[PDB]
Amino acid sequence: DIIIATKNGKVRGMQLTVFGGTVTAFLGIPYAQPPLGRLRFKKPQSLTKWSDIWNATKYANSCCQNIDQSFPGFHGSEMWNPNTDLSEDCLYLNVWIPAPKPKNATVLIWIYGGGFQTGTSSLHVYDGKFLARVERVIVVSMNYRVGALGFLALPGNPEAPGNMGLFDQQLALQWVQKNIAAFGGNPKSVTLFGESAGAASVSLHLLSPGSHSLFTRAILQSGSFNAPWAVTSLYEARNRTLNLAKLTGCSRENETEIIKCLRNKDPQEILLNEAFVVPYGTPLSVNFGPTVDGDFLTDMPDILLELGQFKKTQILVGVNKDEGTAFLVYGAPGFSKDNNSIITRKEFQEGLKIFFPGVSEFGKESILFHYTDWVDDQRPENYREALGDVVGDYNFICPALEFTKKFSEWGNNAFFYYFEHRSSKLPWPEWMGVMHGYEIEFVFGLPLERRDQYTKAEEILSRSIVKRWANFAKYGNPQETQNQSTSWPVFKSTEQKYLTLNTESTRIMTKLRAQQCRFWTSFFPKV
Ligand SMILES: *[C@@H]1O[C@H](CO[C@@H]2O[C@@H](C)[C@@H](O)[C@@H](O)[C@@H]2O)[C@@H](O[C@@H]2O[C@H](CO)[C@@H](O)[C@H](O)[C@H]2NC(C)=O)[C@H](O)[C@H]1NC(C)=O
Ligand SMILES: *[C@@H]1O[C@H](CO[C@@H]2O[C@@H](C)[C@@H](O)[C@@H](O)[C@@H]2O)[C@@H](O[C@@H]2O[C@H](CO)[C@@H](O)[C@H](O)[C@H]2NC(C)=O)[C@H](O)[C@H]1NC(C)=O
Ligand SMILES: *[C@@H]1O[C@H](CO[C@@H]2O[C@@H](C)[C@@H](O)[C@@H](O)[C@@H]2O)[C@@H](O)[C@H](O)[C@H]1NC(C)=O
Ligand SMILES: *[C@@H]1O[C@H](CO[C@@H]2O[C@@H](C)[C@@H](O)[C@@H](O)[C@@H]2O)[C@@H](O)[C@H](O)[C@H]1NC(C)=O
Ligand SMILES: *[C@@H]1O[C@H](CO[C@@H]2O[C@@H](C)[C@@H](O)[C@@H](O)[C@@H]2O)[C@@H](O)[C@H](O)[C@H]1NC(C)=O
Ligand SMILES: CNc1cccc2c(CN(C)CCC3CCCCCC3)c[nH]c12
Ligand SMILES: *[C@@H]1O[C@H](CO)[C@@H](O)[C@H](O)[C@H]1NC(C)=O
Repeated sequence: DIIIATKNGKVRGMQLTVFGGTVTAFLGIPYAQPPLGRLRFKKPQSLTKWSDIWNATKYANSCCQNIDQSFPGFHGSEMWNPNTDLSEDCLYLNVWIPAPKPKNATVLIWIYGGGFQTGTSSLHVYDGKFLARVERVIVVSMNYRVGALGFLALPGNPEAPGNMGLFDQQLALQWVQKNIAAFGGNPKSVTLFGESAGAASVSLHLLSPGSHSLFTRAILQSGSFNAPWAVTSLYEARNRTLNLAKLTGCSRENETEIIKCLRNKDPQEILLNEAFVVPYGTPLSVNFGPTVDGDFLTDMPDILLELGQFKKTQILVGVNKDEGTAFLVYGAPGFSKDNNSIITRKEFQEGLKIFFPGVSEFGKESILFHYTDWVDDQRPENYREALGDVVGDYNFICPALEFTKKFSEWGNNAFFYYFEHRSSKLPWPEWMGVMHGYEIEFVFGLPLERRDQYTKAEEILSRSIVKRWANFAKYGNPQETQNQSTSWPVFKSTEQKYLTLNTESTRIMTKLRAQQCRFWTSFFPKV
């Protein structure tokens, strides 16, 4: 029986057998008052002490969210859907600690992605037991509010100030600072890591003064706040809140009366109307996400980044070879996970309308012009691959590279990777390549489980990645120093070296997507 006295009371864990060893898991520790009733849309309130032994022996409720029903029964989509009951009572976190209890272990804190509208810490691919077992780090993950329940914003109004799900994350980091030493963890050695919206979240914790003392280092997988989907402007956020109000029958003149009306609505009424608060959405629509609230985020984050107003520390950033392909089968015409999705020029043009709905004609032709100068006009997958690259470069790769350039210009060590291995168990079709989200299982070390049908090459790739991530967390340097590995050089804004991650040859390259990102970073913002 493993009991730990936290500062709010004793929690009971459970023992896991992992790789002929043991990991102690505390699943579902509450870290905030449940944000129900008068607390919906507010910042998370601090938790009150209990005197019993809280049983942390099961993942807790996932936060309310809409579920992907686009491919019922398909593991490629349903593996991302919540695997615990949805509930507004969802402000819980998880801790995996090595057995025997470490003395001063480095802590990894996972922040999941999902477009700020979906996600949960209990997903199989976020299971921290392999990292704890193999690298003897402590892994922490938390649920945070998503959608309107996490990011509804009437900025300046404390009944719905915005960024609540970001403050959820923050309160959880605070929990680690106050409590993790009782678990054998070192609160002075905490590394945040996250993917997609989780990575965008990590990047905003680097920018938020209230988070600066709650962590040491940061890892950003396939995301950053300067991604075009990641921050909502004050204007859109207000228009979206008001539109939600009209759709629910909550239109009032007194802004507070609107929030109170929205507080007596059932979560499903709010979730159902979430998709229509914008006139033209895209498969990448983030209807309710981070905004400039003057609290978590004191200014437009592009300005903070450009002018060096962020935590000075090391970062590890990277992207996957085919970030954009996954979103093509959520709306682009002629695309399907069940055929090879050879699309025509006209379908490509139609696809640009789907992904760039409010962009001028000239802007859309400028995308076409820069992505359709063919090395071979007759290749039939030319247009199919261009659309994936357009979506992937615009939404993920170029913002991540731009974030890393700007961050490193202020003197900090930064390390950039390009993940280009397609999982041998990937249930999506081959034309979608190295998809968004499918490095996560390698980072969490699922291929180290021999029973799990991964190849031997994949076990070795995950082992090296797991070591690099742990070495970055512990020491600020993502090297694998023992097995004659390629040395990972720091990313500098002049030479922009990065490391490729694949089962064959791990290589040093320079200036990822140079031509494509000059278009997205220095042309397209002007259209
Ligand atoms: C700001 O919001 C208005 C209102 O949006 C409409 O009403 C909401 C309650 C919701 O149901 C939306 O889906 C509606 O579109 C937007 O105004 C609409 O704009 C479209 C196209 O521009 C037009 O066809 C509709 O008739 C407009 N509806 C109304 C009531 O004016 C407006 O576009 C939003 N602003 C931005 C920049 O997106
Ligand atoms: C690839 O599939 C898409 C999707 O169509 C559906 O899925 C198919 C696998 C099959 O089950 C079809 O019966 C379904 O309609 C095809 O896109 C459709 O194409 C037709 C004619 O080309 C068009 O009228 C529809 O509007 C398209 N629907 C969508 C959602 O785009 C596509 O043509 C297929 N391409 C190839 C190369 O096979
Ligand atoms: C908390 O857990 C106590 C310890 O029992 C352990 O957990 C239960 C769920 C069983 O799996 C048992 O075999 C374990 O040893 C329980 O006695 C207690 O009832 C639990 N408290 C609450 C409120 O559920
Ligand atoms: C735990 O270690 C503390 C020092 O932490 C050091 O600095 C941070 C930045 C990490 O990178 C970590 O690897 C370093 O060891 C001590 O100050 C503290 O007293 C120690 N406490 C215990 C109980 O061992
Ligand atoms: C390192 O490699 C181990 C197996 O490879 C063996 O060890 C190295 C040092 C060489 O001698 C090689 O020829 C041997 O076959 C793995 O078991 C281990 O997990 C690897 N470690 C990391 C961090 O990747
Ligand atoms: C930027 N992020 C993002 C934005 C908007 C929506 C989502 C979703 C939810 N739905 C709409 C798409 C799911 C796909 C994600 C990519 C991994 C394979 C599964 C398909 C996940 N991220 C999102
Ligand atoms: C809205 O009504 C509330 C009463 O709950 C009041 O406290 C607030 O000042 C009012 N705001 C405006 C703008 O009238």
